[PDB]
Amino acid sequence: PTSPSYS
Amino acid sequence: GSHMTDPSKLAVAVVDSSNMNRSMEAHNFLAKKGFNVRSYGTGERVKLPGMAFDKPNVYEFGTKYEDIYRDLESKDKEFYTQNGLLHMLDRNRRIKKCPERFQDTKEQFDIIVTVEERVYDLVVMHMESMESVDNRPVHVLNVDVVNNAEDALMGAFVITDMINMMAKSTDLDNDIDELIQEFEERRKRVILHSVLFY
Repeated sequence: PTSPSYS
Repeated sequence: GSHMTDPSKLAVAVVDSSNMNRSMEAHNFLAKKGFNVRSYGTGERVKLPGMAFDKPNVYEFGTKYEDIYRDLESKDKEFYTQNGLLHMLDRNRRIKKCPERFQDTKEQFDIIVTVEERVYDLVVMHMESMESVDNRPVHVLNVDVVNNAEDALMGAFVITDMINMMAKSTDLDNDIDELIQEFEERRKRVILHSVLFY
């Protein structure tokens, strides 16, 4: 998980 | 006074994975409402989204937000502007120098808020691995925050309402169980709670 999520 | 003031003088930490989005939004809000707050991530490394799902921008904890900012700017300034990362990194820079890992901090807290159960577990596991030598209670509380810019801000509001409530207690240790349940019933959110000791 990345911050933020990949969009 | 010139600023709002926490009458309980709680020492608060907010913790996520990369200490980038959710914890920093909460950090900023809590600090503006007058709380003594610090923030951390629990991941092995700082991870931001990239141009492809399998291509994240990964850095070590301790990398200045300013340097990560420069890094993404030179990569593709326009892309990292439109997706919001440069603004996020800019907001972070104004708060502190760099992302910090919770497992490496020596600071102690009265309340530690985590933003998802995976982080909650890492925080609790880390605390338990440490031999307590003061019997100073610390309350770990999990409040789920969805990991995007909009929900991070919403989470900051909710976490702040929670901390504000607990700050009004004149004996948190004996009040907190009941306050958590009241919050859960009124705000319709589950809070995970553990009491650990330094």
